[PDB]
Amino acid sequence: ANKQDLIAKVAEATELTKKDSAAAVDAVFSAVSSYLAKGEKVQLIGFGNFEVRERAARKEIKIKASKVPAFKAGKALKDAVKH
Amino acid sequence: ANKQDLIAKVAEATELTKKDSAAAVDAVFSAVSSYLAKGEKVQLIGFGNFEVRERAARKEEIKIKASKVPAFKAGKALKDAVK
Repeated sequence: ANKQDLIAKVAEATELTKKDSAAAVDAVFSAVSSYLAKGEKVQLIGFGNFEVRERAARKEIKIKASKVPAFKAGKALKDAVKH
Repeated sequence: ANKQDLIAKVAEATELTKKDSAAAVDAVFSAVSSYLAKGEKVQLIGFGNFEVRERAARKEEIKIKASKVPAFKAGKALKDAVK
């Protein structure tokens, strides 16, 4: 699925217009991105948590340190996917 | 930041009332969960991809079956935003 498919599902679920649904989807992921870029934790009860984690440089090949925007799924999501 | 903060961002960014914004945010994450539960990837350009990955099977000898788990792979825009 893609963003436009998500938008269509949101519209169908809420009966909001596709136009409002699209603005809402874009605002959600813009907001998560911005909070992560500010180095905040994003906790979404019933879904999971986004947080930037540091990955150390590794060592012929050398990988530099990185800041990885990472996701930890909640139990509700892990359960649904596994079943 | 948490779900309530995202809802505030949605209402601020969109035409939507606070109650409609909350419905919209919940519908977004319910939709993502519904796709992953079905085993379908969710690709969001300019944010990242939600995927379903294998958990390794492991080891009277006994085998714990391989499982499916949710995963997130940040996109280039998000990674650059964080770094």
